[PDB]
Amino acid sequence: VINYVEKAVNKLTLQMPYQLFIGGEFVDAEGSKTYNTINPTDGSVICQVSLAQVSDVDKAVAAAKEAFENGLWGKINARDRGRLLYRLADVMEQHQEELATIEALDAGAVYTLALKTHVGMSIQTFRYFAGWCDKIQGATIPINQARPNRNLTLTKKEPVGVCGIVIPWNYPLMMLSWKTAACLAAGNTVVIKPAQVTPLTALKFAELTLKAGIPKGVVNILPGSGSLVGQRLSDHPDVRKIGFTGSTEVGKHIMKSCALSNVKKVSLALGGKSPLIIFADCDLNKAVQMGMSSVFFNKGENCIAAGRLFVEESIHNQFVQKVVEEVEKMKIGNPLERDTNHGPQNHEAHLRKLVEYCQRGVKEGATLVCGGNQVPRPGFFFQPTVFTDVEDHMYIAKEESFGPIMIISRFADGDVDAVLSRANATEFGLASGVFTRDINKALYVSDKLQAGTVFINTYNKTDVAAPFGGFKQSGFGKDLGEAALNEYLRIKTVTFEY
Amino acid sequence: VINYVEKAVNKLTLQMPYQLFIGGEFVDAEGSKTYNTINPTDGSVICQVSLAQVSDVDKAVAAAKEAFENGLWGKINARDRGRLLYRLADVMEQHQEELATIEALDAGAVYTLALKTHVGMSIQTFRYFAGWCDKIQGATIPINQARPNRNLTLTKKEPVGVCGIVIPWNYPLMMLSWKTAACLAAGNTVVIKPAQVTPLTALKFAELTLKAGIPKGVVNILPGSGSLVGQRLSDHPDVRKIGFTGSTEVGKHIMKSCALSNVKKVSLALGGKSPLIIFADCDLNKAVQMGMSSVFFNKGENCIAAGRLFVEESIHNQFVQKVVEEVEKMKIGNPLERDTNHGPQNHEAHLRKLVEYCQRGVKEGATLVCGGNQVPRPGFFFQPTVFTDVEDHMYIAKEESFGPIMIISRFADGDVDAVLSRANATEFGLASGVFTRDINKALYVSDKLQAGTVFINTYNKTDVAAPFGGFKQSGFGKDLGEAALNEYLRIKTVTFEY
Amino acid sequence: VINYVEKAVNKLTLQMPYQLFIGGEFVDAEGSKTYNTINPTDGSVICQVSLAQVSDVDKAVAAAKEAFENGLWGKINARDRGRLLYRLADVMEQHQEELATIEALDAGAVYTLALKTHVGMSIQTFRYFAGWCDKIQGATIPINQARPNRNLTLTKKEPVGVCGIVIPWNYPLMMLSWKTAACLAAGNTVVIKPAQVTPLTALKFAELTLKAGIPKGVVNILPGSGSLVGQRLSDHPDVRKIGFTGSTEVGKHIMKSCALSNVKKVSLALGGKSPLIIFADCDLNKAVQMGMSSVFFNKGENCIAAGRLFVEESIHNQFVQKVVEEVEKMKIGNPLERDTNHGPQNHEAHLRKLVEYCQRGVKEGATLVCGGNQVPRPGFFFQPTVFTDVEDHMYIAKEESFGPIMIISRFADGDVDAVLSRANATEFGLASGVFTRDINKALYVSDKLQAGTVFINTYNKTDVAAPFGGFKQSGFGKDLGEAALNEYLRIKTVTFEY
Amino acid sequence: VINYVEKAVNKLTLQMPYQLFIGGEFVDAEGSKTYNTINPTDGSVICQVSLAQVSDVDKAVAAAKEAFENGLWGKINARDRGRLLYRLADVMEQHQEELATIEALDAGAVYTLALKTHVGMSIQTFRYFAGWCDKIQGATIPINQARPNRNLTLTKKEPVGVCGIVIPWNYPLMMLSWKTAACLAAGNTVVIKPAQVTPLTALKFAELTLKAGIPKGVVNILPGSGSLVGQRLSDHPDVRKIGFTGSTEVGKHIMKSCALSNVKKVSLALGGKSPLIIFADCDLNKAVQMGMSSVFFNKGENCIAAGRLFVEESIHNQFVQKVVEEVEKMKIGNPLERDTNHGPQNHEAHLRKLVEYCQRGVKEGATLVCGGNQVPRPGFFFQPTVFTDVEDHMYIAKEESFGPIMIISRFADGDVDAVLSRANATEFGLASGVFTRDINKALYVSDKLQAGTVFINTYNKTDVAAPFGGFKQSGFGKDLGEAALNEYLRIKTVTFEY
Ligand SMILES: NC(=O)c1ccc[n+]([C@@H]2O[C@H](COP(=O)([O-])OP(=O)(O)OC[C@H]3O[C@@H](n4cnc5c(N)ncnc54)[C@H](OP(=O)(O)O)[C@@H]3O)[C@@H](O)[C@H]2O)c1
Repeated sequence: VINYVEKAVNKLTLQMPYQLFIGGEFVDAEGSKTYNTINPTDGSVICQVSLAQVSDVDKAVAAAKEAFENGLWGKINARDRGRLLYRLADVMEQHQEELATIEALDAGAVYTLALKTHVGMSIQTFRYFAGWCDKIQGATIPINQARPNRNLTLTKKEPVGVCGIVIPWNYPLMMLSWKTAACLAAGNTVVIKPAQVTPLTALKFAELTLKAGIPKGVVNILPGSGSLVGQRLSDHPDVRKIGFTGSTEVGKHIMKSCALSNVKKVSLALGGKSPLIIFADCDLNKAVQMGMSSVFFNKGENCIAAGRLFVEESIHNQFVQKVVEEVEKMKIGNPLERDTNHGPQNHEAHLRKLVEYCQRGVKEGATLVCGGNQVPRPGFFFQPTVFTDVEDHMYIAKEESFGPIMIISRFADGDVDAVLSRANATEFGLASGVFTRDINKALYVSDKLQAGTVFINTYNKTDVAAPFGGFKQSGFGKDLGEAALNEYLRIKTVTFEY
Repeated sequence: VINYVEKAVNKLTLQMPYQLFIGGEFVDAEGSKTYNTINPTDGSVICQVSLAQVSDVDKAVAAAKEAFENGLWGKINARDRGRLLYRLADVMEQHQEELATIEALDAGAVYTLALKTHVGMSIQTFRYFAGWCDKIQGATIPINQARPNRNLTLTKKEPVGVCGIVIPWNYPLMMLSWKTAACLAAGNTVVIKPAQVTPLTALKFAELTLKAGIPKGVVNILPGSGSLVGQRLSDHPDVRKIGFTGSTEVGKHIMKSCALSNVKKVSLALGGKSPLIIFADCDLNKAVQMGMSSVFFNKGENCIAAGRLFVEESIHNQFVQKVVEEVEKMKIGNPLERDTNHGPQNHEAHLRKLVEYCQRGVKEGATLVCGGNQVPRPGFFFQPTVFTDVEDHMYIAKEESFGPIMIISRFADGDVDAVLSRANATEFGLASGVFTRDINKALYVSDKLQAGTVFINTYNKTDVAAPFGGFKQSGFGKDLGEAALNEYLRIKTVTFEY
Repeated sequence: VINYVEKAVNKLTLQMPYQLFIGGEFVDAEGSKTYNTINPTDGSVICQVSLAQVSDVDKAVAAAKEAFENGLWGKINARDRGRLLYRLADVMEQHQEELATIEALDAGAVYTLALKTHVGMSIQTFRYFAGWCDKIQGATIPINQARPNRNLTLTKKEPVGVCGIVIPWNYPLMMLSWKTAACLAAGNTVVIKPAQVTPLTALKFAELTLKAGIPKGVVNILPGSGSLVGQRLSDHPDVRKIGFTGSTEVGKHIMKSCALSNVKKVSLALGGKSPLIIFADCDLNKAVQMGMSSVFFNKGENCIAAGRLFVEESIHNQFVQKVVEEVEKMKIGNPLERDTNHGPQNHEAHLRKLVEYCQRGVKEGATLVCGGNQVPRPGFFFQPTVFTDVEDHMYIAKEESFGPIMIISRFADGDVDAVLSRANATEFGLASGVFTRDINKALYVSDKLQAGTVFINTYNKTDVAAPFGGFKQSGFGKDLGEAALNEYLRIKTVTFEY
Repeated sequence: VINYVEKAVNKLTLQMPYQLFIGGEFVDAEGSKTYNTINPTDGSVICQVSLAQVSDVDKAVAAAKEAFENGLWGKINARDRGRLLYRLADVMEQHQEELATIEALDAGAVYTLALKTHVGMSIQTFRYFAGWCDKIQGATIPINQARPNRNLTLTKKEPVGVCGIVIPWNYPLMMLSWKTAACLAAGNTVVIKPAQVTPLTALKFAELTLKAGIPKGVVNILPGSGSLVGQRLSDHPDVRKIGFTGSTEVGKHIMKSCALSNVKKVSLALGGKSPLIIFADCDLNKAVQMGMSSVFFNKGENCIAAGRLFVEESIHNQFVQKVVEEVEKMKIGNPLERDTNHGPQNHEAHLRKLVEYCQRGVKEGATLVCGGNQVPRPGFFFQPTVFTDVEDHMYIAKEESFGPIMIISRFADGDVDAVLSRANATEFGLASGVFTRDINKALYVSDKLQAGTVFINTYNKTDVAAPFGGFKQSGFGKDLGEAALNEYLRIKTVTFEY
């Protein structure tokens, strides 16, 4: 029997595994080491969670290797691999309320949003990639013939093997799902390291793989520290690919580690400072609604969040007035209250960074219009914040807050190339957006923006079929869409003479 | 007017540029520094070549950046970019004898081979990729609609920008062409670092880009050292991708440097220890001819060379006997002489390694059947070598010679999985081959071999349309074929709401 | 509430609808006209089925048009269309025993085969194409730019609209599923005409679309005659595409009718006379098993059945002896009995044709080795038959039997091109096969065979992912695979200047 | 030595073949039959041209069949087929002034336009498709495995064989080139029937195939009548595919003939009545320029010409005034004169139809604003024409003029869905257009338009890389782009068990 932490909450009795998941079983870490996971709504300890050690990483990688090389997963038809992944999505759907509640408790995700996005999109991801399994195809190629003989050349798409995936804490289940679905659909096996601060939905997910009948060792989950677990995964001689999502600085380190061990493949989904350009010829009330969402969605803990808004001079003051009006209407509180719009920040150290970020913004001369502070109440709540009079040289015009902080600059009426230059003057390149009713401006701006995703007259519109990844120091490689599969496949060329 | 080293040779008058090529002009390096390039047929100095410095790398990158951002290359139609690359191929064709002669002098490539392969395949590479320019396409994707509104999602394929490419010395022009053609077809601009020991066809190529009308700064060429030029390219904040071909150990360093600077993209085409499995049921005389070619082609300086031959017990002794007869018929000599079929090794340091390699082979207990030594004559000639009684634990069963050394092991009659296990017991995974008349065996073996390319009843059958790249510590990414374009493109997702 | 014909059989209760299915309801035909459907196991009447009239065709097309233009099917996300088709496959699976039993009663399909193939592959088909819905993608194309302006060109894949599909009787549910799954996945609506002699699984399928929640009018089913119902579908001005499977002569008429009405798109999956070439170097015992399967599978009522076997002279006599021995072992009888492996022919007129076919074979001088007659028991059973000494000019060498009749010719030892000529001497080109252990022969023969499918060392190996269709007078267009979708999609090119 | 009609015009000496082109030679038709080709600028006879008979069609098809089955074209590498097609494009470019002059004499094409489009796009078409030859690729497919055995399934793309193509007279060389280039790139051989009235560029093209070294019999050209030559091509037992461009009514007959003979594949590029919707929020002066182009380009002999303009009420009168001002500036004259804007109609019978068309427009009650008449000068010139107050029930609202007649209707301010319904109320669906600055309207309207091509803020923007084809009674199949290749290829599925 699996040991659970039991909790009666949100009309449910949650049953939460808290141990490492290796080779299809929940097990204590070496020396039974544990750590505390903290509820951000009140700062209380949810439970103790196993703290993976090096020997545990080695056990997990060994179980993944055996599952890949000798287990059922490497033998079944691609179509049957698809069936299992569809079934996993069904099991996740059957537990969707429980998963969303766990995400509310562990990450501070507003429950209504967690149902639809954190969990709903996770389900869509497994279903989408389940469909790809038997539709991954190689080629036959019309090469030059070695006359008087003949040649046939074909390519085969094959799995890469044992993969390690390292996940951040902002959407714990969803970020896990994005990478894991594509990885498994391609026929690989995996060791997953969730962010230390948010292990619980990953562990519940591990249990669901058992209910779905995923063969033992195909999925292994190791809560613990990046500097220990993530490091060993990146160094391991039997891991052939790392999928990493997190900060640019840690990304650099991970890629270095892959290089120095066995030149394992790596994908890097790193930070952003994404610009949103709002022209005077946009629908203004819609621009305010979408502009607010671009910043405040999931309490700003959103890698594609608009980190600068450029607003055309003639509409700037009305835009800011409408924003302040809307911001005052936002309900801050417990993620389980059904009218909550704004939940708490994910953990204490992040809240403190946001406090300092805003002090720095004021110190360097930006205008704090509203917010800027921790909300006085238990837990780790931060006020929705608006800065104006932001200039291009400022720290807050360059650095990603990863919090609910709207950072506004004017641009001159009738200018286009000049605002584009400013929007592109970052080493990041993850996302961007443009609001305008003018088809010509919309198309030109989307061409010129140096970012992996461009939203036109919307924001935060990701989709499991639409590839997602950054340019420049936001990294490389895609999650989602057909393109995600390529990170997890290798191509073998086979050439016959006959 | 360009400064040339003039040489009357092979019934031609060679005109060889010898300077750095930056922003469409031939220039001396900082401080007029130079180094000598050596003719491997007699060990003499061909000429002095400019020795690129750090300031020269920065100039080249700046010229590439300007050509990309502001020059004609970034403005013209993809179709017209194609026309220029085709014209480049035509200019190379018009200079084919001259290019093949330069490759004979600089790399010791046998002239008849250089004409057909080194140069002939380079021409095919530019023509093939010229065809791809206006056929690189993105997608429109059926995402979920934000009802009552509608959504359109498309992807755009865009160039990555300024690329650095670092090339080895075994097929100087061909290896340059593989990477450069795909890079340029994708709309990028490039800084190329040829191997220090083989700069001359690259510099002549640079002049041919002028004749073809390639805009200034699109192609820049920096002869010099890897530890200086290559390092600065991998470190440079304006370079966005490195394409690297060379040793696994240098590959590890390159990738690390990419990580620590600006997480530039990297492709790695590294070493191999490729197995060739010869079954008793093959066509024996053909297996001898193709087995010969798998080792001795281009004096063994061939990344896909068979590094181990596994021969079935019942035909082993007859195979070895027939190989020896054919080895004895090989004419060793000056690459410009028409009856030469074995030219000299590329440079002195490589010759020294081959000598040491065979010393270690004999020391550890392998049977040296013939060769193993430098040929007594001027230059850097190495006697075609055959080892038998090679056991799996031996150094020469594990390490890549990159020379004309056939390394033969036996396997028991009727065994298949046992010989596959041995063939796959390497950290490399570049190429492999199987000779057999049995359809079932050929298909099963090609499935089970852990290599990026599998040859069936042939060897060394590369084609510009067929992708080429390794698994495991042989690296990642493809040269050739449609797949090669992906390394040099980025995908932007554009999502509208309307 | 739906009216059923109820029957207790095969350890279940069959509930069979027997009326037309139009706009989501079961309804009598005009004038309450009906016809009898006949059980081929005993010659008895299963039940009366509604006989669709021209006015019923018009009602069905109108319901399909309305469902497409104004109903939910034309409004929902592609992903949600996928969900509904996956639910339909689930519902089919829940009713798999019932469906397979109906197929045994209506078509004479051996129940164990029907469960695995007739029904099992139908379920796979819906699941395969359900996965395609949100993976059907258009392109973005790098066209020449009208400088100083810019251009964006994309393609959109759109449904064709109302489709008519006309099905033969050999695999009633399976043939329906092949076409219907691809058609619906592409977002079309459909009017289906099952063969008059086999309406029952189509009508049960109709009921299952209600259980799955497929919107009204998306699927319409019209049992009746081709000369009436099929004709009107091909003539109808609101039908935009016809998918036809059947004889070559009816296909000609269908295509003509499409031309003369509104140039509706058409696919034709027509007859075949498929050659199987068996070389002396094959595995003989396996060649007998697979050779028998190529002819006798599904009592020979199989469009891809091998219609001629060419057997190398040196193994001919031993092959024929072994076939005769295995034929004697076949259990002919009631398709619901578990030991049965040869069921009755589909209907009486077909049995009569087979009797006449074999009489003609004997008259023209072929050696009847075994079979040739009706089996002396109730229903329409025909003996598994073997002819030898078949010459190229013979009627039975040219005409498709569509029954369990093995038609054997010799070819000289060592001939390859000579037998290929004879194998290709037909205006048909549906399938073909070759048995040999020789890799060079297999690859060469598969190149040279003029047929849409070539099996190598197997036969009857169809798969929902592998496209299926003929060449020459076997028609054009594919069922199955990604390729099938193109028959049911139209491409809209959209070009912007900005 | 080829017989020519020599003519000194346009500062060149034209050398025009005038005979049938069969199996690499120019030959007289049976009984030395001829007909006159007429210059539309003055009505004079240019020369006598061979008049192909049935026996001549049989000779051409035989030559094409021999070239495909036994000639060099079926033996060479795909890459070398590409080389020949690129050489063909080069030869066409070397003769571009001569070809453009012939097109001016034969078709009345304004010379400056013929250089850029009639000939310029023809050259681009051959270069584009030349690049496809070695990039046409099949697939490897992950089918279910027949355990304990394994399966490999691949597809091969193969040529269809002998094709017949039937061309109209509006862009004689360009229409020939569209179809011929894709057909030959796919590896087929061809018999071409140019429109009887415009045979000369086709015959000159034939001679250029000799200069380019295209093997004899690969291209055969038969000037003559459709009811004889075209009919026999559609009926021929050795022809496997017909590519037809022309009227809907002849298309119907063509498809019927394909049906009744050997179910040869057919593509149909038929008529159009393409709508152009102009919103009040467009750029008006640009809308006038592009609106005029949409009608008057190539004297209106343009299958995608806007056959109706719907103009928003508030801008209608100003739009009409501006069009009138600009029409008065058009220079009507000899197509060889550099100042000519508007050349003569293609032939006399077509001119007479246009006169009758405009009489009927006035009779039925539309307002004739300008033009409507034959210009008073020699040859077959027609005045650029503008109708307003066109109602939906009028003949000129339904029928394709195929001449320079702008047919304008109003729609109410704000009335998007209503104008769409009117624009879609046709059985044609070839092209369409929308002018608006509003991104929402542009995207919504392009979704809703029932046409194969939608232009947004432009018109007549075709490109060799963008597929072109209609919906509904405008036919099916694409010319141009990757999609065109599928009409000229067949897919063979090869499935191994091992
Ligand atoms: N290539 C493939 O995928 C494939 C698969 C299965 C079978 N087949 C071929 O099908 C043939 C066996 O079936 P069959 O001989 O019974 O075929 P068939 O006579 O051509 O009938 C096929 C269907 O067409 C209908 N039909 C007849 N006349 C029509 C008309 N004028 N307009 C529209 N529809 C009309 C028939 O209706 P009724 O019910 O009234 O007869 C039946 O539903 C064999 O040659 C076999 O190879 C091919």
